[PDB]
Amino acid sequence: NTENKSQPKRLHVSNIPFRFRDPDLRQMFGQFGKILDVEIIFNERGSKGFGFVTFENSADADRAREKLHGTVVEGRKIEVNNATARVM
RNA sequence: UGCAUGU
Repeated sequence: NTENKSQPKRLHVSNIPFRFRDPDLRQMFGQFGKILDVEIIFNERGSKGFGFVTFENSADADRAREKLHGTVVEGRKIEVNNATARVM
């Protein structure tokens, strides 16, 4: 064998507080700690209201999505959907 | 800024 059968890939992370960043998601998903990369969608005003993170393959990453999908932070529920990449 | 599948 020459390839990782379980490799992570990326994950849509919505309705987040507009004070969020890339390091904030990588640390907050970092409680579970399966992040390869992060990708906030950003505008000149703030976070644009969602990010992407590189995270999802195993059942523990599914469980982790299902936990942070409804996590109240700064008085706000995050909504962590699975992803397109990127055409639909 | 509450923009909704990508900086």
